[PDB]
Amino acid sequence: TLPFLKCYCSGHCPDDAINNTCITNGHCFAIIEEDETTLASGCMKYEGSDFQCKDSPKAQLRRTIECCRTNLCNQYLQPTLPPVVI
Amino acid sequence: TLPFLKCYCSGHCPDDAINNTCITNGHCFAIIEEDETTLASGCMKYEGSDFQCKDSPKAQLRRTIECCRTNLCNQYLQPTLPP
Amino acid sequence: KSSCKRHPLYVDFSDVGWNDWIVAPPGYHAFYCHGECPFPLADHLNSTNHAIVQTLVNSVNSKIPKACCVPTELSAISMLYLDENEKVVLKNYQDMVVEGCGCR
Amino acid sequence: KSSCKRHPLYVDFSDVGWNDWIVAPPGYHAFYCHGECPFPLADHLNSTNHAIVQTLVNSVNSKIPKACCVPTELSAISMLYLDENEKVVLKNYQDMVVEGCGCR
Repeated sequence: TLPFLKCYCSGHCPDDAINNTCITNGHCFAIIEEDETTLASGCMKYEGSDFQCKDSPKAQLRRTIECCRTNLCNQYLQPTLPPVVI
Repeated sequence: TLPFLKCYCSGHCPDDAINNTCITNGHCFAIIEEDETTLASGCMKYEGSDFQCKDSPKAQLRRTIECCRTNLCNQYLQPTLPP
Repeated sequence: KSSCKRHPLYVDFSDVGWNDWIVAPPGYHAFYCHGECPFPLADHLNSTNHAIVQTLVNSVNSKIPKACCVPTELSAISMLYLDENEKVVLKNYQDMVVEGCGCR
Repeated sequence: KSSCKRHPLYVDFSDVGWNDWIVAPPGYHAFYCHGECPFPLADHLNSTNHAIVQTLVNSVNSKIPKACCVPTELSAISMLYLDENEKVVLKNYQDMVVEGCGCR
Protein backbone atom coordinates (compact mmCIF):
# COMPACT_ATOMS: atom_id res chain seq x y z
CA THR A 1 0.00 0.00 0.00
CA LEU A 2 2.96 2.32 -0.59
CA PRO A 3 2.52 4.61 -3.62
CA PHE A 4 4.16 3.01 -6.67
CA LEU A 5 2.15 4.32 -9.60
CA LYS A 6 3.02 7.55 -11.40
CA CYS A 7 0.17 9.37 -13.08
CA TYR A 8 -0.37 12.46 -15.15
CA CYS A 9 -2.66 14.97 -13.46
CA SER A 10 -4.61 17.92 -14.80
CA GLY A 11 -7.23 19.77 -12.80
CA HIS A 12 -6.83 17.28 -9.93
CA CYS A 13 -3.13 17.70 -9.19
CA PRO A 14 -2.12 17.87 -5.53
CA ASP A 15 -0.32 21.08 -4.52
CA ASP A 16 3.05 19.34 -4.40
CA ALA A 17 2.85 17.88 -7.91
CA ILE A 18 5.89 17.90 -10.21
CA ASN A 19 5.53 18.59 -13.93
CA ASN A 20 1.85 17.62 -13.83
CA THR A 21 2.31 14.23 -12.25
CA CYS A 22 1.21 12.66 -8.98
CA ILE A 23 2.09 9.38 -7.33
CA THR A 24 -0.46 6.92 -5.92
CA ASN A 25 -1.15 3.32 -4.86
CA GLY A 26 -4.43 3.13 -6.74
CA HIS A 27 -5.22 4.17 -10.30
CA CYS A 28 -4.65 6.86 -12.86
CA PHE A 29 -7.84 8.41 -14.23
CA ALA A 30 -9.13 10.62 -17.01
CA ILE A 31 -12.60 12.15 -17.04
CA ILE A 32 -14.82 14.25 -19.33
CA GLU A 33 -17.78 16.21 -18.00
CA GLU A 34 -20.47 18.58 -19.28
CA ASP A 35 -22.13 21.88 -18.24
CA GLU A 36 -19.11 23.47 -21.11
CA THR A 37 -17.32 20.12 -21.58
CA THR A 38 -13.89 19.62 -19.99
CA LEU A 39 -11.16 17.03 -19.55
CA ALA A 40 -9.33 16.27 -16.31
CA SER A 41 -7.01 13.62 -14.90
CA GLY A 42 -5.27 12.68 -11.66
CA CYS A 43 -4.40 10.04 -9.08
CA MET A 44 -7.00 7.96 -7.28
CA LYS A 45 -6.31 6.30 -3.92
CA TYR A 46 -6.87 2.53 -3.96
CA GLU A 47 -9.53 2.40 -1.25
CA GLY A 48 -12.90 3.36 -2.71
CA SER A 49 -11.57 3.23 -6.26
CA ASP A 50 -13.98 0.51 -7.36
CA PHE A 51 -16.81 2.91 -6.53
CA GLN A 52 -15.27 5.84 -8.42
CA CYS A 53 -14.03 3.97 -11.47
CA LYS A 54 -17.46 2.37 -11.94
CA ASP A 55 -19.29 5.65 -11.42
CA SER A 56 -23.07 5.69 -11.54
CA PRO A 57 -25.06 5.26 -14.78
CA LYS A 58 -27.64 7.56 -13.25
CA ALA A 59 -25.63 10.71 -12.59
CA GLN A 60 -27.45 13.94 -13.48
CA LEU A 61 -24.68 15.24 -15.75
CA ARG A 62 -23.16 13.20 -18.56
CA ARG A 63 -19.55 12.22 -17.99
CA THR A 64 -17.19 9.32 -18.51
CA ILE A 65 -14.32 8.27 -16.32
CA GLU A 66 -11.63 5.71 -17.09
CA CYS A 67 -9.02 4.12 -14.85
CA CYS A 68 -5.73 2.32 -15.46
CA ARG A 69 -2.77 1.01 -13.44
CA THR A 70 0.27 1.68 -15.60
CA ASN A 71 2.74 4.53 -15.18
CA LEU A 72 1.46 7.57 -17.03
CA CYS A 73 -1.33 5.57 -18.69
CA ASN A 74 -3.23 8.79 -17.95
CA GLN A 75 -1.27 10.91 -20.44
CA TYR A 76 -3.22 9.96 -23.53
CA LEU A 77 -6.79 8.92 -22.74
CA GLN A 78 -9.85 10.40 -24.39
CA PRO A 79 -13.00 9.07 -22.77
CA THR A 80 -16.14 9.75 -24.83
CA LEU A 81 -19.28 11.26 -23.28
CA PRO A 82 -22.45 9.16 -23.04
CA PRO A 83 -24.87 9.67 -25.90
CA VAL A 84 -27.41 12.38 -25.18
CA VAL A 85 -30.76 10.89 -24.14
CA ILE A 86 -33.61 11.14 -26.67
CA THR B 1 -13.24 12.48 32.33
CA LEU B 2 -16.50 10.53 32.64
CA PRO B 3 -19.59 12.76 32.51
CA PHE B 4 -20.69 13.67 36.06
CA LEU B 5 -22.39 17.03 35.70
CA LYS B 6 -26.09 17.39 34.93
CA CYS B 7 -27.13 20.55 33.13
CA TYR B 8 -30.27 22.17 31.88
CA CYS B 9 -30.30 22.59 28.11
CA SER B 10 -32.41 24.75 25.84
CA GLY B 11 -31.64 25.29 22.17
CA HIS B 12 -28.47 23.21 22.51
CA CYS B 13 -29.95 19.93 23.77
CA PRO B 14 -28.58 16.72 22.28
CA ASP B 15 -31.18 14.55 20.55
CA ASP B 16 -31.23 12.04 23.41
CA ALA B 17 -31.86 14.60 26.14
CA ILE B 18 -34.35 13.90 28.93
CA ASN B 19 -36.66 16.61 30.26
CA ASN B 20 -34.37 19.32 28.91
CA THR B 21 -31.19 18.14 30.55
CA CYS B 22 -27.85 16.85 29.28
CA ILE B 23 -24.91 15.30 31.09
CA THR B 24 -21.27 16.34 30.62
CA ASN B 25 -17.77 16.37 32.08
CA GLY B 26 -17.25 20.09 31.50
CA HIS B 27 -19.56 22.99 32.27
CA CYS B 28 -23.15 24.12 32.14
CA PHE B 29 -23.70 27.32 30.17
CA ALA B 30 -26.29 30.00 29.47
CA ILE B 31 -26.02 32.54 26.67
CA ILE B 32 -27.85 35.59 25.29
CA GLU B 33 -27.34 36.90 21.77
CA GLU B 34 -28.69 39.70 19.57
CA ASP B 35 -29.89 40.48 16.02
CA GLU B 36 -33.89 39.62 18.09
CA THR B 37 -32.34 38.68 21.46
CA THR B 38 -32.58 35.04 22.56
CA LEU B 39 -31.54 32.85 25.49
CA ALA B 40 -30.03 29.36 25.27
CA SER B 41 -28.26 26.87 27.49
CA GLY B 42 -26.59 23.48 27.33
CA CYS B 43 -23.62 21.26 28.17
CA MET B 44 -20.05 22.08 27.22
CA LYS B 45 -17.36 19.41 26.91
CA TYR B 46 -14.35 20.09 29.14
CA GLU B 47 -11.75 20.26 26.38
CA GLY B 48 -11.76 23.70 24.78
CA SER B 49 -14.11 25.08 27.42
CA ASP B 50 -11.68 27.77 28.53
CA PHE B 51 -11.87 29.16 25.00
CA GLN B 52 -15.68 29.10 24.90
CA CYS B 53 -16.38 30.32 28.42
CA LYS B 54 -14.04 33.27 27.89
CA ASP B 55 -15.46 34.09 24.47
CA SER B 56 -13.96 36.95 22.48
CA PRO B 57 -14.53 40.62 23.46
CA LYS B 58 -14.35 41.39 19.77
CA ALA B 59 -17.19 39.31 18.38
CA GLN B 60 -19.32 41.09 15.76
CA LEU B 61 -22.62 40.42 17.55
CA ARG B 62 -23.15 41.29 21.20
CA ARG B 63 -23.67 38.29 23.45
CA THR B 64 -22.76 37.05 26.91
CA ILE B 65 -22.02 33.53 27.97
CA GLU B 66 -21.61 32.18 31.50
CA CYS B 67 -20.32 28.85 32.73
CA CYS B 68 -20.69 26.93 35.99
CA ARG B 69 -19.87 23.44 37.31
CA THR B 70 -22.75 22.56 39.63
CA ASN B 71 -25.69 20.29 38.82
CA LEU B 72 -28.40 22.31 37.10
CA CYS B 73 -26.61 25.59 37.83
CA ASN B 74 -27.85 26.34 34.30
CA GLN B 75 -31.54 26.42 35.22
CA TYR B 76 -31.64 29.98 36.46
CA LEU B 77 -29.01 32.17 34.85
CA GLN B 78 -29.70 35.47 33.13
CA PRO B 79 -26.56 36.79 31.51
CA THR B 80 -26.82 40.45 30.52
CA LEU B 81 -25.79 41.91 27.16
CA PRO B 82 -22.60 44.02 27.17
CA PRO B 83 -23.12 47.85 27.31
CA LYS C 1 -32.12 25.18 9.86
CA SER C 2 -30.96 23.26 12.93
CA SER C 3 -27.60 22.18 14.34
CA CYS C 4 -25.18 19.54 13.18
CA LYS C 5 -26.67 16.07 13.40
CA ARG C 6 -26.97 12.69 11.72
CA HIS C 7 -29.63 12.28 9.02
CA PRO C 8 -31.06 9.14 7.42
CA LEU C 9 -29.86 8.13 3.96
CA TYR C 10 -30.57 4.71 2.50
CA VAL C 11 -28.50 3.70 -0.50
CA ASP C 12 -30.37 1.30 -2.76
CA PHE C 13 -27.86 -0.23 -5.15
CA SER C 14 -30.56 -0.31 -7.83
CA ASP C 15 -31.37 3.39 -7.70
CA VAL C 16 -27.71 4.24 -8.25
CA GLY C 17 -27.37 1.34 -10.67
CA TRP C 18 -24.82 -1.00 -9.09
CA ASN C 19 -27.02 -4.08 -8.82
CA ASP C 20 -25.18 -5.43 -11.84
CA TRP C 21 -21.93 -5.89 -9.92
CA ILE C 22 -23.10 -5.91 -6.29
CA VAL C 23 -25.02 -9.12 -5.50
CA ALA C 24 -25.61 -8.47 -1.79
CA PRO C 25 -26.89 -6.57 0.04
CA PRO C 26 -29.52 -4.91 -2.14
CA GLY C 27 -28.93 -1.67 -0.23
CA TYR C 28 -27.91 -0.30 3.16
CA HIS C 29 -28.32 2.60 5.60
CA ALA C 30 -25.42 5.00 5.13
CA PHE C 31 -26.74 8.16 6.81
CA TYR C 32 -25.04 11.53 6.51
CA CYS C 33 -24.10 14.50 8.66
CA HIS C 34 -25.44 17.97 8.13
CA GLY C 35 -26.28 21.14 10.01
CA GLU C 36 -24.73 24.22 11.54
CA CYS C 37 -21.86 24.50 13.99
CA PRO C 38 -22.79 27.56 16.09
CA PHE C 39 -21.19 29.18 19.08
CA PRO C 40 -20.74 27.70 21.47
CA LEU C 41 -20.13 24.15 20.26
CA ALA C 42 -22.09 21.93 22.67
CA ASP C 43 -20.76 18.73 24.24
CA HIS C 44 -22.60 16.44 21.83
CA LEU C 45 -21.07 18.05 18.74
CA ASN C 46 -17.78 16.49 19.90
CA SER C 47 -15.45 19.01 18.31
CA THR C 48 -11.71 19.61 18.30
CA ASN C 49 -9.96 22.61 19.84
CA HIS C 50 -9.21 23.90 16.35
CA ALA C 51 -12.92 23.80 15.48
CA ILE C 52 -13.61 25.75 18.70
CA VAL C 53 -10.98 28.40 17.92
CA GLN C 54 -12.03 28.59 14.28
CA THR C 55 -15.66 29.15 15.35
CA LEU C 56 -14.62 32.01 17.63
CA VAL C 57 -12.52 33.59 14.87
CA ASN C 58 -15.55 33.45 12.59
CA SER C 59 -17.38 35.41 15.31
CA VAL C 60 -14.75 38.14 15.09
CA ASN C 61 -14.60 38.16 11.29
CA SER C 62 -16.92 36.19 9.02
CA LYS C 63 -14.34 35.94 6.23
CA ILE C 64 -13.21 32.80 8.09
CA PRO C 65 -15.66 29.87 7.61
CA LYS C 66 -17.44 28.04 10.43
CA ALA C 67 -16.52 24.46 11.41
CA CYS C 68 -18.16 21.73 9.31
CA CYS C 69 -20.65 19.00 10.24
CA VAL C 70 -19.02 15.72 9.23
CA PRO C 71 -18.86 12.07 10.35
CA THR C 72 -16.76 11.49 13.45
CA GLU C 73 -17.46 7.78 13.87
CA LEU C 74 -17.97 5.19 11.12
CA SER C 75 -18.59 1.43 10.96
CA ALA C 76 -17.92 -1.08 8.18
CA ILE C 77 -20.19 -3.39 6.20
CA SER C 78 -19.71 -6.51 4.11
CA MET C 79 -20.66 -6.80 0.47
CA LEU C 80 -20.74 -9.55 -2.11
CA TYR C 81 -19.72 -8.34 -5.57
CA LEU C 82 -18.61 -9.65 -8.96
CA ASP C 83 -15.02 -8.92 -9.99
CA GLU C 84 -14.06 -8.74 -13.67
CA ASN C 85 -13.48 -12.51 -13.47
CA GLU C 86 -17.26 -12.99 -13.12
CA LYS C 87 -16.65 -14.50 -9.68
CA VAL C 88 -18.52 -13.55 -6.49
CA VAL C 89 -16.18 -12.07 -3.89
CA LEU C 90 -16.77 -11.17 -0.27
CA LYS C 91 -15.25 -7.85 0.74
CA ASN C 92 -15.48 -5.86 3.94
CA TYR C 93 -15.73 -2.12 3.30
CA GLN C 94 -14.54 0.17 6.09
CA ASP C 95 -16.09 3.51 7.04
CA MET C 96 -19.29 2.83 5.11
CA VAL C 97 -21.79 3.80 7.82
CA VAL C 98 -21.98 7.11 9.68
CA GLU C 99 -22.24 6.21 13.36
CA GLY C 100 -21.84 9.74 14.73
CA CYS C 101 -21.50 13.35 13.59
CA GLY C 102 -19.55 16.34 14.86
CA CYS C 103 -18.13 19.78 14.08
CA ARG C 104 -14.65 19.95 12.54
CA LYS D 1 -13.48 28.30 -6.50
CA SER D 2 -10.91 25.50 -6.21
CA SER D 3 -10.79 22.14 -4.48
CA CYS D 4 -10.42 21.26 -0.84
CA LYS D 5 -7.12 22.43 0.56
CA ARG D 6 -5.37 23.95 3.54
CA HIS D 7 -5.39 27.75 3.85
CA PRO D 8 -3.29 30.05 6.04
CA LEU D 9 -4.85 31.52 9.18
CA TYR D 10 -2.77 33.21 11.86
CA VAL D 11 -4.47 33.75 15.21
CA ASP D 12 -3.09 36.78 17.03
CA PHE D 13 -4.26 36.62 20.64
CA SER D 14 -4.49 40.41 20.69
CA ASP D 15 -6.80 40.68 17.72
CA VAL D 16 -9.27 38.30 19.35
CA GLY D 17 -8.58 39.81 22.77
CA TRP D 18 -7.03 37.00 24.81
CA ASN D 19 -3.69 38.61 25.58
CA ASP D 20 -5.04 39.33 29.03
CA TRP D 21 -5.02 35.66 30.03
CA ILE D 22 -2.60 34.12 27.51
CA VAL D 23 0.98 35.21 28.23
CA ALA D 24 2.68 33.15 25.51
CA PRO D 25 2.78 32.77 22.63
CA PRO D 26 1.49 36.09 21.28
CA GLY D 27 -0.17 34.21 18.42
CA TYR D 28 0.17 31.12 16.21
CA HIS D 29 -0.53 29.61 12.78
CA ALA D 30 -3.71 27.61 12.96
CA PHE D 31 -4.67 27.31 9.28
CA TYR D 32 -8.02 26.05 8.07
CA CYS D 33 -9.52 23.74 5.47
CA HIS D 34 -11.80 24.90 2.71
CA GLY D 35 -12.82 24.09 -0.82
CA GLU D 36 -14.98 21.75 -2.84
CA CYS D 37 -15.05 17.96 -2.85
CA PRO D 38 -15.84 17.08 -6.48
CA PHE D 39 -16.11 13.79 -8.29
CA PRO D 40 -13.93 11.96 -8.35
CA LEU D 41 -12.18 12.52 -5.02
CA ALA D 42 -8.46 12.50 -5.82
CA ASP D 43 -5.82 10.63 -3.82
CA HIS D 44 -4.60 13.74 -1.97
CA LEU D 45 -8.07 14.57 -0.63
CA ASN D 46 -7.66 11.45 1.52
CA SER D 47 -11.32 10.64 1.94
CA THR D 48 -13.32 7.81 3.48
CA ASN D 49 -15.47 5.31 1.58
CA HIS D 50 -18.56 7.00 2.97
CA ALA D 51 -17.42 10.34 1.55
CA ILE D 52 -16.89 8.60 -1.82
CA VAL D 53 -20.35 7.03 -1.81
CA GLN D 54 -21.97 10.21 -0.55
CA THR D 55 -20.34 12.16 -3.40
CA LEU D 56 -21.72 9.69 -5.97
CA VAL D 57 -25.21 9.86 -4.46
CA ASN D 58 -25.06 13.65 -4.74
CA SER D 59 -24.33 13.12 -8.46
CA VAL D 60 -27.54 11.14 -8.80
CA ASN D 61 -29.63 13.48 -6.65
CA SER D 62 -28.45 16.89 -5.43
CA LYS D 63 -30.74 16.82 -2.39
CA ILE D 64 -27.90 14.95 -0.67
CA PRO D 65 -24.94 17.26 0.22
CA LYS D 66 -21.36 16.81 -1.01
CA ALA D 67 -18.57 15.70 1.34
CA CYS D 68 -16.98 18.49 3.43
CA CYS D 69 -13.43 19.88 3.43
CA VAL D 70 -12.18 19.49 7.00
CA PRO D 71 -8.94 18.87 8.92
CA THR D 72 -7.76 15.28 8.79
CA GLU D 73 -4.50 15.75 10.68
CA LEU D 74 -3.81 18.12 13.59
CA SER D 75 -0.84 18.87 15.85
CA ALA D 76 -0.76 20.35 19.35
CA ILE D 77 0.89 23.48 20.76
CA SER D 78 1.91 24.72 24.19
CA MET D 79 0.61 27.85 25.82
CA LEU D 80 1.33 29.78 28.99
CA TYR D 81 -1.82 31.26 30.53
CA LEU D 82 -3.09 32.77 33.78
CA ASP D 83 -5.67 30.75 35.72
CA GLU D 84 -8.15 32.48 38.05
CA ASN D 85 -5.47 32.14 40.76
CA GLU D 86 -3.37 34.74 38.91
CA LYS D 87 -0.71 32.07 38.42
CA VAL D 88 1.06 31.30 35.13
CA VAL D 89 0.36 27.74 33.98
CA LEU D 90 1.84 25.71 31.13
CA LYS D 91 -0.71 23.72 29.19
CA ASN D 92 -0.42 21.65 26.04
CA TYR D 93 -3.44 22.04 23.78
CA GLN D 94 -4.18 19.14 21.41
CA ASP D 95 -5.48 19.50 17.87
CA MET D 96 -4.67 23.21 17.64
CA VAL D 97 -2.93 23.22 14.25
CA VAL D 98 -4.35 21.93 10.97
CA GLU D 99 -1.64 19.75 9.48
CA GLY D 100 -3.70 18.36 6.61
CA CYS D 101 -7.12 18.61 4.97
CA GLY D 102 -9.48 16.13 3.34
CA CYS D 103 -13.02 15.39 2.19
CA ARG D 104 -15.39 13.80 4.73
